[PDB]
Amino acid sequence: LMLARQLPLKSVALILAGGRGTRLKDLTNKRAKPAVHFGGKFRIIDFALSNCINSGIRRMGVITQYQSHTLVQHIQRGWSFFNEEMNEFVDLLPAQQRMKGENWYRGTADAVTQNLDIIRRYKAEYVVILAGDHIYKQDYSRMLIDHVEKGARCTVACMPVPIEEASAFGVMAVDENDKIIEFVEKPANPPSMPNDPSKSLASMGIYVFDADYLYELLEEDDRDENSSHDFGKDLIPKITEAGLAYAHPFPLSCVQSDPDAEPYWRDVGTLEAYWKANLDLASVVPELDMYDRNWPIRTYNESLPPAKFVQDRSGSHGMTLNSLVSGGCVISGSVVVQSVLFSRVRVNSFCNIDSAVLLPEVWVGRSCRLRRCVIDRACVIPEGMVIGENAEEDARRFYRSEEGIVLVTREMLRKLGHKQER
Amino acid sequence: LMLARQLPLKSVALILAGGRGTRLKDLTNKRAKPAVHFGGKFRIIDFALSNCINSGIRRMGVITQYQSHTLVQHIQRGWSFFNEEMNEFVDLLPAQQRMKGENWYRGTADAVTQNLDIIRRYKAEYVVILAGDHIYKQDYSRMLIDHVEKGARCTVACMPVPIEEASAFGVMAVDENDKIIEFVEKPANPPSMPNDPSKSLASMGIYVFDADYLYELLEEDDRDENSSHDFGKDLIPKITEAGLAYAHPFPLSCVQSDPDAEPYWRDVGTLEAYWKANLDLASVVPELDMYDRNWPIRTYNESLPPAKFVQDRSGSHGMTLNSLVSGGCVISGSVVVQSVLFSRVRVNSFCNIDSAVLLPEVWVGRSCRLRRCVIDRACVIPEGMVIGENAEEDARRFYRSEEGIVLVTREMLRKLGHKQER
Amino acid sequence: LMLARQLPLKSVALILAGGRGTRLKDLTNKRAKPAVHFGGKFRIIDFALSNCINSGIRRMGVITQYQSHTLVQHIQRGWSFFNEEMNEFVDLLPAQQRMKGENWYRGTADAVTQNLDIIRRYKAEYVVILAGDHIYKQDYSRMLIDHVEKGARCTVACMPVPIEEASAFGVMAVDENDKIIEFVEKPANPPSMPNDPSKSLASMGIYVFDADYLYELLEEDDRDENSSHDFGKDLIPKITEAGLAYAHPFPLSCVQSDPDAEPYWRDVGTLEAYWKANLDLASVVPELDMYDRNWPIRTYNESLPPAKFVQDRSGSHGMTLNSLVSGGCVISGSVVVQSVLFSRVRVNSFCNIDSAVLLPEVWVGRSCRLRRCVIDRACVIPEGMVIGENAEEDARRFYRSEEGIVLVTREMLRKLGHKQER
Amino acid sequence: LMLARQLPLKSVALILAGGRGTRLKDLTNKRAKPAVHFGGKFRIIDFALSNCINSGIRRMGVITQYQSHTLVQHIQRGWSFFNEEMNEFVDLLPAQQRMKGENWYRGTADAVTQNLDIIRRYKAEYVVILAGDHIYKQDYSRMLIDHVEKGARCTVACMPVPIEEASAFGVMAVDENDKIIEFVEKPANPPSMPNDPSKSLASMGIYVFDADYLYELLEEDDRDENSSHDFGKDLIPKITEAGLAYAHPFPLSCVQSDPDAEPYWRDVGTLEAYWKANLDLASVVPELDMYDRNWPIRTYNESLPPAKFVQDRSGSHGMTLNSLVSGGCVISGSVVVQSVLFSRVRVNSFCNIDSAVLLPEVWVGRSCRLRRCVIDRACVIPEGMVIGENAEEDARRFYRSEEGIVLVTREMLRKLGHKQER
Ligand SMILES: O=P(O)(O)OC[C@H]1O[C@](O)(COP(=O)(O)O)[C@@H](O)[C@@H]1O
Ligand SMILES: O=P(O)(O)OC[C@H]1O[C@](O)(COP(=O)(O)O)[C@@H](O)[C@@H]1O
Ligand SMILES: O=P(O)(O)OC[C@H]1O[C@](O)(COP(=O)(O)O)[C@@H](O)[C@@H]1O
Ligand SMILES: O=P(O)(O)OC[C@H]1O[C@](O)(COP(=O)(O)O)[C@@H](O)[C@@H]1O
Repeated sequence: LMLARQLPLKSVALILAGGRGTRLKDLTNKRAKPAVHFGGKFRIIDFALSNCINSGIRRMGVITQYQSHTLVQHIQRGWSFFNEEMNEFVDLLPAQQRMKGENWYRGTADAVTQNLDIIRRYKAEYVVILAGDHIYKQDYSRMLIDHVEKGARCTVACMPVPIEEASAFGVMAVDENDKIIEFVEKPANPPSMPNDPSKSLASMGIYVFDADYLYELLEEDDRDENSSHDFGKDLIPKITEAGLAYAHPFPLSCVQSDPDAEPYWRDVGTLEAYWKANLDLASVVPELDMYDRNWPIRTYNESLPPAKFVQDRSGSHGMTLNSLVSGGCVISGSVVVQSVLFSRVRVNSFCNIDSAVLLPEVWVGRSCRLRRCVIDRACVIPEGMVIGENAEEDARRFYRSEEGIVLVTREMLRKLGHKQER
Repeated sequence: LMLARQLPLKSVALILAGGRGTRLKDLTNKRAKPAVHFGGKFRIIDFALSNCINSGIRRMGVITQYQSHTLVQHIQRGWSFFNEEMNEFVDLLPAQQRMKGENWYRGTADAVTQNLDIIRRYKAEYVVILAGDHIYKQDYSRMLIDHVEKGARCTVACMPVPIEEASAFGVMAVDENDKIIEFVEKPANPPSMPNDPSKSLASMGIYVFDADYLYELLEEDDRDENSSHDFGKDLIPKITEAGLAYAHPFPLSCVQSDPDAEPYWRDVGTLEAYWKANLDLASVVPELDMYDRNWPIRTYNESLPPAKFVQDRSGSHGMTLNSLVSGGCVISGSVVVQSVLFSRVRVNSFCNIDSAVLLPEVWVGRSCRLRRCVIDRACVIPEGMVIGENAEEDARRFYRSEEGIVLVTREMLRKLGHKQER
Repeated sequence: LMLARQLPLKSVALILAGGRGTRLKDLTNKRAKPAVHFGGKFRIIDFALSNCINSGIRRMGVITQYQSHTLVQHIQRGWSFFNEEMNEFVDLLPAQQRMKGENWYRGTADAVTQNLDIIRRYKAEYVVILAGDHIYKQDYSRMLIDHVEKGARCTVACMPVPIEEASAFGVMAVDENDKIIEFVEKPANPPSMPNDPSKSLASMGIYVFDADYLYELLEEDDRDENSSHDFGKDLIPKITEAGLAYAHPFPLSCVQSDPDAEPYWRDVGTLEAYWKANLDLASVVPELDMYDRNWPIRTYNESLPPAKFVQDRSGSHGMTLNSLVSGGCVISGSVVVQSVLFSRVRVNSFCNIDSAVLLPEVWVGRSCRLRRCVIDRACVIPEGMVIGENAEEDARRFYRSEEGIVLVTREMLRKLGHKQER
Repeated sequence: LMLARQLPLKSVALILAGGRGTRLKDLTNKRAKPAVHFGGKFRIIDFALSNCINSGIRRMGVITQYQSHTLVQHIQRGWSFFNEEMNEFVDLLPAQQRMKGENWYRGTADAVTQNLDIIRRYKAEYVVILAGDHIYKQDYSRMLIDHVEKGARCTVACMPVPIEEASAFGVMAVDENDKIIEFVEKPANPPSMPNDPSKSLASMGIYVFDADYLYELLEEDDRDENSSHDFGKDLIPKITEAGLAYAHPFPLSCVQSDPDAEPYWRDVGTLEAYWKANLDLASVVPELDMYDRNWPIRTYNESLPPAKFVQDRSGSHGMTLNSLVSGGCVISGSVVVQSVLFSRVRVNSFCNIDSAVLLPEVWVGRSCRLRRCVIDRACVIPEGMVIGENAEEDARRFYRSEEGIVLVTREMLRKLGHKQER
C-alpha cells in the first residue's frame, strides 16, 4: 500500500523536446517539432506535459535543443503555474547541444548528460525519459508501478505496430516476463512478433530508469568515444546485454475514454500523418477524446472572442460539416468541410475549404478554393487562389507530398510575389 | 509633464459590484449582476476591471455584497494574476452590508464606508467609484487628468441620454465650465438639456473623488441618521450644494475603435437590453469592438476545445448566419441564426435557433425550435420543445417580457417536470 | 495497486475555516482564527492547506464564515496558483452562516450544508472534513487508504490526549477493529482509555466521509428541527449509533521528521498555547520541523529585504539567543532572547525582549523591556514602556492571562492615549 | 497632456542580459552576470526589470546569450506573472549569438539583430536598450518624455563619472541642448568635461531609440562587414555623425528616496565593487534604499523560514553588528560584523565573520574566521578554516584581488581536498 502515490513523488520527468521533425520539411524548419500546433489550441509537447501532471509527476525537465524560442515562450506563459517551494516545477533546461555535432549527432542521450548535475540536484529515485514530439495519452504512474513490481533497472514502453513501418522505431523481442531478450535499433528488416507475422513489437521512446543507475550509465557512455550517445543505439542495447531491461505493454497504461478502441499513439513526424492526426478530431467519432474530464489536456489558453460567423458580401449563409473552429476565428459564408481552423483565422466570402488545416492567424482572401492542404501559421492567401485541384500546379508552387497533401508557407508565397506583411 | 502617468499610480479603483439586477428578475436571482455572463466568455465586471488595467489603475476594490460566490470565484481564478509587492492588486472586499437594511437600503455609499479603514490603508490621493454591472469602454486616466485640470473634489462622468429613460439615472445641469449647477436623483420628470429638449444630461455612476475629501465626506454622511447612504441621493447632491462638483463628458474618454460612432454605454439592468446587448456582437458590424488590440478586455479564460460542428443523424450539414460560437460548443446540423452560444453548448440535430442567447453548458434536445429567448446557464431543454412561436404558451411556462423576450431557467423547467440533473 | 494515487484524485477537502477563536479573546476579535499569524510568515490555515497539497488532495473548500477578509485576501494572493482546467483548485466558499444563529449555533455542519449543491458539483467519491484553525502535519492519503481498507462510511482521526483537557474535544471508545463503540461530545467527565487511566482517546476534528453518504446524511440532519447542526454533537453520534464509524490512529499518518517524538497536534485556541506553540520554533530543538523538504509548508511569500541588524545610537552591538527574525525586520542593539519576530518589526535601541511574540509591523520604541508577551499586528509601543515585570500593572492595562502571558493590542494602547496611526 | 501615460504603452524594453562579467573571474564563470546574487534575495537583472515595471514598460525583452540557465529559470519562476492577452510580458529571447564570434565579438548589437523579426512583431514606436548587469534605480518614463520633448532619434543616459575610470565606458561631449557633439568609445585618455577637469561625461549603456529608425539602422550595420556590431563602437558613433543623438542627464530620472544624495549607479563588473556594493546595504545608512514603497524591487521570492538564531554548543549567545541575515539562515553563536548572509546559510559555533558576503546555501564549519571575503553559492567551508588574516595564504589557495578581497568557490575548495557534495 501507498506505492502508486509515493512513486511519482520520487520521480522526475525529462521531456526530450529537441526534435527537428525533418519529415515535415518546412513546418518545423522555423519551430521545434514539440512546438507544432495541433488540434485547435494545443501544442504537441502539452500532451507529454499533461500526461506528467495527470500521472502525478509534477517535476518535469523540458530539454530544449534546436530552434527553441516558441517552446520556451509557450512554457514560460502556460506552464509557469507551479509553486517550486512544494517540489512541483517545469525546469526549462537549455541543452546547448554541441554545434560540432551534426543533426542527430551527440544524439538524444548527449542532451541528458550535459545537464546531469542539475538532474542530480533533484535527488530523484526514478526518472522518466520521454519523447516530447509525439501524441498519446498515458498514465505514467501505472508504468512506475509496473516498473517497481518487476524489479528492473530500465522499463521501455512497447507497443505492436505494423511491420511495414516498424523500421522507423526500435524493435524488441521479449520473454514471458516482459524482460528484453533482443533489442535492435532502426532495422532495415524488422523482425516480426512470433504470434503475429504482420506486426513488430516496437519501442515508443518512453523509458523509465532508476536514477542511480542512469547516472552510473550515462558517464560510461559519455566517456565512450565510439557511441552515438543515443538512447536507442547505445544505452538501451547495452542494458539489454546486461539483462536488466524490461518491457511495459502500452495498452496497460493508455488512458482511453472507451476501452474497446486500439491504443492511440501517433508519431506525427511526416506531414501526411500531421494532417490525418489533425483531421481525426474533426470527424464524427474521434479516436482521441479531448472532452475527457478525467484526463484533461492543458495548454496556454489566451483570451480570444468566440468564433464569429457572419453573412457574406451577398448576404447569404455559411455551411460547416465536420469541422473545428477555434476561438478568434471569423467566417463569412464560405462552405467548410472536414477542416480544422486554428485561432484568429479569417475566411472571406465565396471560399470552399475541404479537409484543410489552417494554422493560426491565416487570412484567406475572397473566392479561395482550398483542398487537402496545410496552411502554415500567419499566412495570407491572396484572392482567387486555388489549391488541391490541379496536382502539378501545387507541386510547382508549394510542397506537395507523394500522397497529395499540400503545405503552404509564408516563404513559398513570398517567393510567388504575394506580399505577406499585414 | 509626467501627470497622466503619476495620476493612476496615486489612485485606487472601487468597483461597486453589489448590484441585484432586479429587472432581470430570474437571471441574477442566483448570481450577482456583475457576474452575469455576457458576449462569449466574458462577465460584466470584467469590463469595469479591464478599463482599470488599460487605464493604469492596477489597484482595484471589488465590493461584493449580495449572492456573491461566483464573482468571488471568478476574481480568484482569473484576476488573481497580480504581484501585490509592486502595489498592483484586486482587493476582494466582502461588504457584509447590514441585513437590518433592505434591498438598496444602507445603499451604494454604506458599502464603501464599512471597509473605510482598509481603503485608508491604501494611502491613495484619488479614488475611482464605479458601477461594476454596466458595459462600457473608458480610459479613466483621461478622466483623472480632466479631474486634476479643473481643480475639483468630485468628477462625475456625464452623458446625454434620451429623456424618455433619463428617470433611471441621476440628471445634472452644468455650466460652461462643466461645473455642476443642479443635481437631481431619479426624477419623475427629468429636465432636458437647454440645447436639446429630447435629451437629458445623465450621470453614469462613474465618480472620481479626491480621497482625503471622500473620507471626510463619508463620516459626515455616516453619522447622519436621515440619509439613504447612497452616492446619488445623499453624497453627490451635498457636494453639488457645496459647489465642488464637476462634470466629465464621457465622449472625451470613451475608447472607440472608430471615432464616427455614438459612445457605447449599456445599462443592462433589464432583460430585453441584456438580450439586445448580447446580440449586437453577433451582428455584421458590432457597436462594441472585442477585437481591439489597443484596448483588450480580459476574462477568466479556461481551456476549452474548439467549437465542433458535425453532421446530424441523417448526415446533412449545419448552417450558421451572423452567430457567435464560443469554445467547447458542439453543433450537429441545426440551422442557427442571429444567436450567441456560450461555452459547452450542445445542440442536437434538427434544431432551429434564431436570435437566442444560450448561456454555458446548455443541452438542447433534438428537434428544438428556439426564437427570441435567453436560456439560463446549465439548462437541459427536452426533445421537441418549442419556444417563441406562440406567445401565450411562453408566458404561461417561462418568463416572457412585454417586448417578447423569453427567459428559460432551470427552476422553470424543473417545475414543468423536465428533470435537469445530468 | 494504484489505490493511494487514485484515492486523493476522487476526493475533495473541506476546510472549516470559520473558527472564532474566542479563547484568544482579542487576537481573533479582528480576524478569523484560521488567519492568525503563526511562526514567522505562516498562517494557521496554511497548515491545513499544505497537508492537502502534499497529500495529493488538490481540490479544497475553504468555508469562510466569520470576520473573514484577511483569510479571503490571503487565499486570493497565495493559494490562487492552481489551474482549474486540470481539476486542482481552492474553491473559497463564502458560508454566509445564518445571522439568526448565534456564536456556534447552526454549527460546523450547517456551514457545509448551505453550499451542498456546489459540493455535489465536484462529483467526489470521498470528502475530507477538516478543522482549519489547528496546527499539525498529516498525510491524508494514508488516512484515505486506511478508510477504504476498513470499508467504512466515516473515518475519524483519533489521538490519545491527557484526561485533564479531554473535555475540550469529543471522546470515543473503540474496539479491536478501530470501529467506534461509543462517541460522546465534550463530556464533563471524559472516560479514560481502558489501558491508560490518565489519557482519553479524543477526536481531532479530522473526518473522512464517503460523499454519497455525507449528502444523504446532511439532509436528514438539515430537516431535523432538534439538532445543533454540529459534526460532533449530531452527525458523528448518529453514525456511531448506526455502527458505520471507524477510527484512524493519528500516529499512523502524522508526518514526522524524526520517528522517536510524540505526534505534534496543537489546538491553539487559548492564548497561552498560541504563545508556547510560537516559541517552540525558537527553541534549540523544535518539535515541529519547518525545514522539512519532504513535506514543505507553503504560505503567501511577499518580497521582503533581509533581516537587518545595525548598531544602536551608541554604536554597540545586539545580542540574539534562541530567536527567529523574519524578513523585513530591523534591529538596533536590543538584546533579544527566546522571542519570535514577524515581518517588518522595528526594534529601536536599548530594548530587552524576552520570550515575546511580535506580530507583523510592530514598532518598539527606544528603551522598551518586554517579557512574556504577545504584541498584536501593527502596534506601536511607545518609548520607555515596560511589560511583564509587574503583573498587576499588565493586568490593569493589557490582557494578562492566569498563567502570566500578556496580549498587547492596538485598541488597548489607543485607550491608553498612545496614538498608533504612523 | 496624456503623453507620459501613452509613451511607455508604445515602448518595449530590451534588456541585454548577456554579460560575461569577466572581471569577477570565477563568480560569473558558472552563471551569466545578470544572474549574480546581490543584496539579500535579489538578482542584478531584477533591478533592470523592476525599473521597467515601475516605469510602466511592461513589455520586456531578456536577451540571454551566454551560460544562461539560471537566468532563464529565474525569469520563468519569478517574472512569469504577466497576462500576455493585455500586452504585458517578459519575452525571454534566446540570442544564440554566433559561436564563430569570440567573447564580445558580434557584440551587444548583433544579439538585438538576430531577433529583429520578433521585435518588429511588437509594433513598438520606441525601444529601450538596456544593460541588464548593472545596479541603478531609474524611471524610464521620464527619459521617454525627455526623449519626445527633444525630437531626437536616440537618447543616451549620460552621467558624470571620475576621469580615472571613465575609460571603462563611452565618453560623450554635448552642447547646451544636450545634443551629442562628439562620442568616443572606451578612450585610453578620456576627455574631461569643460567645467570639471576631474570628471568625464560618460554613457551608462541606457539608450532609447525610436523603433522605425533602430530597425532601419540595424540592417545597415548588419550588412556592414567592417563593424564590431556593438552599440558603443558602431551604432551610436554613426548616429552622432548624423547629428540625431541627444543626451539625458541621469540625475533627472533617478529614483532617490532622499534628494540630497549623489545618484547611485554601480557598474559591478569587478569583484571588489561587487563586495562593496553588497556591503553598502549592511551599513548604518545605505545609499541604495530597498525599503522604498514608492519604487519596490521585485525578485523571485521563495518560501523560507525566518532567520533562526540559536545558542552555540556551549550555550552562549551570538552578536550581530551592521549585518543582513536573509530567510532560511541559521546561526549559532558566531559573532558577525559588517557581513551579508544570503539564503539558507548555516554558520556553526565559534565563528568570526567580518565584512563577508556569503552567497546562498553556504555551510560554515565550526571555528571558522572569515574576513573580507566572498563565498560563492553552495560552498561548504571545513572546520577550522581561516581566511583573510594572512594574505599570501589566501592568494595561494583562493583568488585574492589586488585590494584584498577573497573569492571562495566550490572548485577551489574541491581542489584543496575538501569534498563539497552534502
Ligand atoms: O518568414 P517569417 O516572416 O518568419 O514567417 C514564418 C512564420 O513562422 C513563425 O515563426 C511560426 O510561429 P510559431 O511557430 O512560433 O508559432 C511565425 O511567427 C512566422 O510568421
Ligand atoms: O437550481 P440550480 O440547480 O441551482 O441551478 C441554477 C443555476 O444557477 C447557477 O448557479 C449559475 O451559475 P453562475 O451564475 O455561478 O455562473 C448554476 O450553477 C446552476 O445550475
Ligand atoms: O484597531 P485597528 O486600527 O483596526 O487595528 C487592528 C489591527 O488588526 C488588523 O486588522 C489585523 O490584520 P490581519 O489580521 O488582517 O493580518 C490590522 O490591520 C489592524 O491594524
Ligand atoms: O562546481 P559545481 O558543483 O557546479 O558548483 C558550482 C556552483 O555554481 C552554481 O551553478 C551557481 O548556481 P546559480 O548561479 O545558478 O545560482 C551552483 O549550482 C553550483 O553549486
